[PDB]
Amino acid sequence: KIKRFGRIREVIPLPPLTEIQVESYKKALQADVPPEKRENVGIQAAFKETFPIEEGDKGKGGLVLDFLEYRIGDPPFSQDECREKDLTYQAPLYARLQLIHKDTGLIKEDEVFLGHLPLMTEDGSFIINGADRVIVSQIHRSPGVYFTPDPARPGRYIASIIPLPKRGPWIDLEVEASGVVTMKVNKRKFPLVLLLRVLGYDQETLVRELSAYGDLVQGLLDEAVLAMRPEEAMVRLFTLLRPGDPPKKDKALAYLFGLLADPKRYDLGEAGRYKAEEKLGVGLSGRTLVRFEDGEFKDEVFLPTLRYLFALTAGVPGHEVDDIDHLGNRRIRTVGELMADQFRVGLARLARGVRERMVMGSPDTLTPAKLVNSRPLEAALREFFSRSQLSQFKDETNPLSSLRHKRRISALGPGGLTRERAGFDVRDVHRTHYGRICPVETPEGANIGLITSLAAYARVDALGFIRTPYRRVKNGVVTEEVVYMTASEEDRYTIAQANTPLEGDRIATDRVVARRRGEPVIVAPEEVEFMDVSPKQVFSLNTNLIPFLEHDDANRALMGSNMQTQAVPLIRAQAPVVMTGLEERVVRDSLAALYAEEDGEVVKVDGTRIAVRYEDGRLVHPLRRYARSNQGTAFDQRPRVRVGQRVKKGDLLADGPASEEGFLALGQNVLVAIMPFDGYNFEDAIVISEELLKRDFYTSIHIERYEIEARDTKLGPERITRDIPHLSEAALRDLDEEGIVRIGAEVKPGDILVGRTSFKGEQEPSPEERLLRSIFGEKARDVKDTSLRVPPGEGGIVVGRLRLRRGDPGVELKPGVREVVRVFVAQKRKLQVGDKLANRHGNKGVVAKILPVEDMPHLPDGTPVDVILNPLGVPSRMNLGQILETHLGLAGYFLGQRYISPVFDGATEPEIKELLAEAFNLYFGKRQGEGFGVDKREKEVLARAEKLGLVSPGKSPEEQLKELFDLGKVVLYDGRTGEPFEGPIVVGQMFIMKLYHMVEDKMHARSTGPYSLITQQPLGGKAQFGGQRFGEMEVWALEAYGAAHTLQEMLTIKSDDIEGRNAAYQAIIKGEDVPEPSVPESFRVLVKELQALALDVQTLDEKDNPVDVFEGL
Amino acid sequence: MAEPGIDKLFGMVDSKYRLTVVVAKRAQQLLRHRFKNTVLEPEERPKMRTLEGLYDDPNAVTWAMKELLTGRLFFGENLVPEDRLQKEMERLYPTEEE
Amino acid sequence: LKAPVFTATTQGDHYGEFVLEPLERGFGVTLGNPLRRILLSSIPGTAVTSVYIEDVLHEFSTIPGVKEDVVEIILNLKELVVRFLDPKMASTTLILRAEGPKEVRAVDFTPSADVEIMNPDLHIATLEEGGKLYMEVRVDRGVGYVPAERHGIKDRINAIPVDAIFSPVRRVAFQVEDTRLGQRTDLDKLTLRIWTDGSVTPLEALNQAVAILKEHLNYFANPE
Amino acid sequence: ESKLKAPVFTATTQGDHYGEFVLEPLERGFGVTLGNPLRRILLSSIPGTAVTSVYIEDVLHEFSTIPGVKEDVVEIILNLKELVVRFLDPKMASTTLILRAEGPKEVRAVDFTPSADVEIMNPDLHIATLEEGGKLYMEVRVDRGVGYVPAERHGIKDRINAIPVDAIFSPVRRVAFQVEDTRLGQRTDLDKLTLRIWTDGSVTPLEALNQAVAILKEHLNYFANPEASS
Ligand SMILES: CO[C@H]1/C=C/O[C@@]2(C)Oc3c(C)c(O)c4c(O)c(c(/C=N/N5CCN(C)CC5)c(O)c4c3C2=O)NC(=O)/C(C)=C\C=C\[C@H](C)[C@H](O)[C@@H](C)[C@@H](O)[C@@H](C)[C@H](OC(C)=O)[C@@H]1C
Repeated sequence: KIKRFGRIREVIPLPPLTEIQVESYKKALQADVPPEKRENVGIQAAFKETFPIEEGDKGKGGLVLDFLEYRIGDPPFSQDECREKDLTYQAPLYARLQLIHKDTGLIKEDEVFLGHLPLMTEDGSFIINGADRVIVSQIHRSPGVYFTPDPARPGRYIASIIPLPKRGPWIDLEVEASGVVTMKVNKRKFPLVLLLRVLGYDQETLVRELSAYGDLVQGLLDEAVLAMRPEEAMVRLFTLLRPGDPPKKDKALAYLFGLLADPKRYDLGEAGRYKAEEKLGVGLSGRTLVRFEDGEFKDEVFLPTLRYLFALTAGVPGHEVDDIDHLGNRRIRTVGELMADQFRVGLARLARGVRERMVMGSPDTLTPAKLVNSRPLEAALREFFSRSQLSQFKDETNPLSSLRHKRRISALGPGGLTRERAGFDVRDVHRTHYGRICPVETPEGANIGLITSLAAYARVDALGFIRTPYRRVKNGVVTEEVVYMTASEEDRYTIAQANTPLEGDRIATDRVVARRRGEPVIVAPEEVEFMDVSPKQVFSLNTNLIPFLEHDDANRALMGSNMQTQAVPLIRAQAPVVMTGLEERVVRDSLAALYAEEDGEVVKVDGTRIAVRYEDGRLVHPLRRYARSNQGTAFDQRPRVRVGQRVKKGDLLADGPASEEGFLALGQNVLVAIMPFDGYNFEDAIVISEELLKRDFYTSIHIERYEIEARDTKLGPERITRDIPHLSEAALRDLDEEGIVRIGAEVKPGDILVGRTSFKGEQEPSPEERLLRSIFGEKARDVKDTSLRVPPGEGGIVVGRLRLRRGDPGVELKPGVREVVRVFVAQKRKLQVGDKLANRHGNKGVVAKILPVEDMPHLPDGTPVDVILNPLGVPSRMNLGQILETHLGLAGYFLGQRYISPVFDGATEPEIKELLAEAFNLYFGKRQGEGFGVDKREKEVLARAEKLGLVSPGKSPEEQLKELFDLGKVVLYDGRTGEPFEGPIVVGQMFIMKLYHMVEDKMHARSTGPYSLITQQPLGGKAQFGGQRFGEMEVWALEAYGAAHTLQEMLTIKSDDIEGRNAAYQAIIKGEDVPEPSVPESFRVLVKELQALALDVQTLDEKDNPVDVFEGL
Repeated sequence: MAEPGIDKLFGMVDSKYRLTVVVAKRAQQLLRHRFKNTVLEPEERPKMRTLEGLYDDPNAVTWAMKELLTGRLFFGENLVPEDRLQKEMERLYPTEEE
Repeated sequence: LKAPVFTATTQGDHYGEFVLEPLERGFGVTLGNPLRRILLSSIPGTAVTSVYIEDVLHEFSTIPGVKEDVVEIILNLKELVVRFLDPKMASTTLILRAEGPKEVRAVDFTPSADVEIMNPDLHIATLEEGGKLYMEVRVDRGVGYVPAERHGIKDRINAIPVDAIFSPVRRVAFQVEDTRLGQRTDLDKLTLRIWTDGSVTPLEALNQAVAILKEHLNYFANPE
Repeated sequence: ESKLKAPVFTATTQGDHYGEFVLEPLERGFGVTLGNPLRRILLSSIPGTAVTSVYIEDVLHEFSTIPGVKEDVVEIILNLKELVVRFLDPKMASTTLILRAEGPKEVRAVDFTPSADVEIMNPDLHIATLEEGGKLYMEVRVDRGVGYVPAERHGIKDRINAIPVDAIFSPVRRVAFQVEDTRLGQRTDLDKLTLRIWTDGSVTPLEALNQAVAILKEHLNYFANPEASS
């Protein structure tokens, strides 16, 4: 019983969502295609790109070496086998080269063993060194040229972007006050007529033939001295490039910055010609400037823009087009692209090495595999993958999360001029980009805009670049839009009339303005490409997950959009009552759950593996059980069906960590009743009814991991033993079998999680001791009890252990580090006082109290409510639709129904009312069933609600109930007082998820414990644990106050002042006396720290000449 | 509401920090060493409440604020010798335990 | 007047609307609630205290050959309601062995002594192709709600102690209708129902209840 | 070491009223379970003695003013309401009260026809002031009641001319109670009832409570012998 609400849906959200990646790497890692086809980008590009290593003297003798195929292949171990042994799931990539000569010879070392390449799991990410990571896609200005208004003072400039940050120079031509036209390639500033001269243009042939309608020229001529002779020119320019190299005429170097598609080419033809040609005059060719034609250089783009500049400086073509942020200039470097360039980088070093060898060595002693030293593609490539800031940890608290992590567009990346946390033009940028093909309400905090998500239906098709959404054009198809799409306007979804949508007023979007209704009403070829396949496309994948966004105010809606992520799989996930269609997917493209293959059948046996789907061959399916999450969430997989076929409205076949059977179920939906509660729901705190716990509802499991490394220090090998000195207490083997704790070994804080022994020789015991030792058989010792022990964290049953030691296979371990024990501990975490409950509409609040079913608002029939979500502020303050759900709540409680009310499409107040008309003729239908009806209380109420003009007076009591039910909710007693709550109190089944916080993890408490021997303030220890911070703000607080003593205490008797400190842990342990300081441990060390620099800090008393007696001990 | 009549104390002293200071040293010489410097022992002594009944509270400042709202005590440049200010404490059994 | 009509439409171990009659305009709840209160709270019951399974170290497991999952298994048993047929038993320990294919629904427990698996069916474990389950699962007599505090020692090894939910009362409400002749349409018509129960009977809940409230009421005896 | 299964009931016996009481350790969920019904019942069900119908020779209804009398019907009317009578032997359904008014002097609730078996608990009580026109004659009625009752009982008595006042019979006249948590028993979430019965409509506080404690007790009984259906 699932009631849908809606309209149209011409296509699909576009699988697999994890397509930004996945289908990205592959098309970059072309590999999987017979070495005959596939031509550019990534893998091969970088290959072909990296020009065949030339050598000494431009083709004078032997040694050329060209590249042929590439071979990814025979992978090392195996996923899981990696994460286990900390192996970076890679694969051998060798490449077939063949150096040429000039004395007969064409050697070809097959394969030529080479660097390793990390593969992308089916999931769409990589395992690096054991842990899971995802390559977040950044955005920069799409290669080209756009000019832009000179920020200084009115007077535009010219910027010339390059293919990708790490490739080609980012030039800028600026018309200035003092100087006139500066060409600033990389780090330089040289007159612009200078390069022009070389290129050819110059006095008269240049100006008075280029620049006329807008002077600005007398200055472009001042150094005509430069514009008097090319060649000598390159040299003056060359001589303008540090350091003092040979002014000798070269052409080389400038054999780049234009010449050879080697360090300056947006190749193919796309993204560069199209740009300028449709910005500048028109016409061009692959790369700026063109040399090696025959001596001189035939430039393409340089003066025409200088031209198009002045035209923008008093002319008409104007267009101050800047980093216009128009996603017609916002490139999106997919992983493969990011991973590509890094592969480019590697070769930008492989070669250096080869060129180096080509020389030294002898022509015949030289052959591939020898000039090649497969070290650069490693490092330069492994360094990127797991050492970038764009190569993050896997967010995996709830299945949606990790999914979302790929659908993410980053911007705080490494790219060139890539807005740093506060890069030049932070704010302003953030702003919603009218180009709505990227989430409109996803950002977080203090990091606004920069980190956006991605439109659901966004991007797909021959991808040169930028997101492009979907748009109808009269049933046709969808024509993958194009950010700089003008297609005579688009008409916002709705007005549907089967196929002709008779409107008269088509609410449509054209360019920017929400222009009324162009009304092209062309029916066929829909007003250009008007219409939008569903509204979802104006939104991000996890926002969609809001059954009533339409009402939810954008802003607050983001506190749900985001927050939702911070979920955390529970034991009884349950999809959400009201829910928007998408859920049937987000947890299926997440590959978090198991998907049957061809047809049906089964066999199984049940448990730790759905045993095959008996159609054709056979494949027992292992079910990732009580694993472990990056966030320590603990995602697992439940199964389904004994003997069946392929599907039933879903070929699920075993759930996952949050699917209510293929239905993303982040949290559990329960019954709430709005209304303050004697103060337990203040500000935003929620009130739980113990019941929840009793029925193990919001309970969540978490399995932590611990780690002790057995070093080797020059005092005696650090070893994991069960014979820990004097620890003898029946603890060791009371658990810890043969060294490490056992499984199921329930653990408390303090136990010997894992124990090992160091040698550390602090002192040599003189006799007397060895004597007593000998005498009182005090067998000497050479070992410390350095164990592992479970920290202040309550501990919990020991879910599993793992052991890794060198000598073992793949295992690569920190020099010296011999063996590295690992132990996972589980923790069923029910629900406590603290924790954020936060739902979908962003009603994030922390739990305050959990009342006994005793108290708590009694519904009439006696059922208790579940959560007492406060109204105050909350909705009014935040204005949202967390209500339309609570209303369609009971109207889905008694009617036993789940509901599909998608974003901006259906589930209308009146329909809900109908759905509320029903459920009553039963909810109340029961009273006149069990044999009851309206009691002296509901009489009191109604006769007060109607007074509050809430109910239609004149109707009967009973009639007033249905009235007061298709909105609020029946009287609603108070099991605590026995009486009622004058004035109805709306009730319903919201749906509150439970975020990753849950108190426990927060809250420590120090009194003394561990003192640090490096700094000297409270912290780092082993026994108990604590430490707290006193960041200046609190200092002012005290200053502003007057707790001088209370202050000097937090910089003395409580941290560094060893004397005073002790005076504290003693003056108390003693009794009737409190901490008596005097000389501050700090003042005493300021003088004897300045004296080191040979400064006398004579301390003087009142009379100036009573000269202190400090440190006089 | 607050303490044993703060407003009352803030009246006596002039500089709000005075009272703070006097009440401080006070308790810090009261049950800080001795215990027999009370002025509330006639029948107006601070007592608590737990399982077996009352029991004056170890909180020294407590008495002070109450022993100060009383009548005894003084403060200024009086008693001069801080030395003989505690030396006289010898004339009447002090010391603690270790 | 001076006397009510303690009507009592009973049932078969559950339900149990219990009507008083012409109650003075007001007492409908003076009595009507405290009972429902008590009924829900304090009152003896029977709850699963601890459970040991064949080849299972501790919770967070996965018995080969069974569909379910020990947690689930324990999440289900958490609902088993046993009757005791006697009064001397701090508790007993149920048993259960199950072969190859089938469902270990509640019933399947060891038919034994003063113990009524009041709630058969109660899907306990859809095991199959690998009949393997032997379980020893305690069942103490408790009161109220007592979680992972009351250790499930017993089998001192893999007890994997389970949460306890003792109250046999499964829900309670009470109409205060007005439909009597007594003296001037005023009076309340109390009528609590002490709905569903674990093992015990509403008339017993309703009774035991009136007891505690009378027992406490007393306390306002001798003042100091 | 003190609390267990035997809470300490602590009174305050302010005397004629304000019976601040304090039974203590109670399992979370009884400071309510008890405090309320008592408080509830306290405000109601409890024998009384409240003027309920008045007659003052001369002007009919209540909306008036009798010359040579500083007050006006209502003021007197209301005064009367604060009158505290008490009856001697059991067989006194209600003996009326009549009055004698003199010159300027005050008409305390004492002047009342000093009838035995019915002594006005409260001597003073303004009642009304009269001067150079010492008329004011009244023969007010009194009654035995349960709680509180408006102008619906009708002041029969003196047939016509009654301006029947409201039936405020219940010695208790305000009942509050807050159950804070205390942790004598180690556990820190135990209940601490505490009541405070303001009564003076005649009967003492502790009396009210106990009496009501009985009132509830007895009713509980009812849940004894049943007549069910299968
Ligand atoms: C190697 O990557 C690093 C580069 C740093 O350098 C630097 C300058 O470049 C960054 C880039 C390129 C980002 O894209 C980024 C980011 O996307 C993000 C946060 C931080 N956001 N959180 C602040 C705290 N709050 C409670 C939640 C939101 C960031 O600070 C950064 C960030 C940087 O600081 N997040 C979000 O947008 C949101 C909304 C959610 C993300 C989910 C979880 C939280 C993450 O997955 C966690 C688990 C980790 O991935 C990070 C710690 C990465 O560290 C590692 C080792 O993995 C870090 C990105």
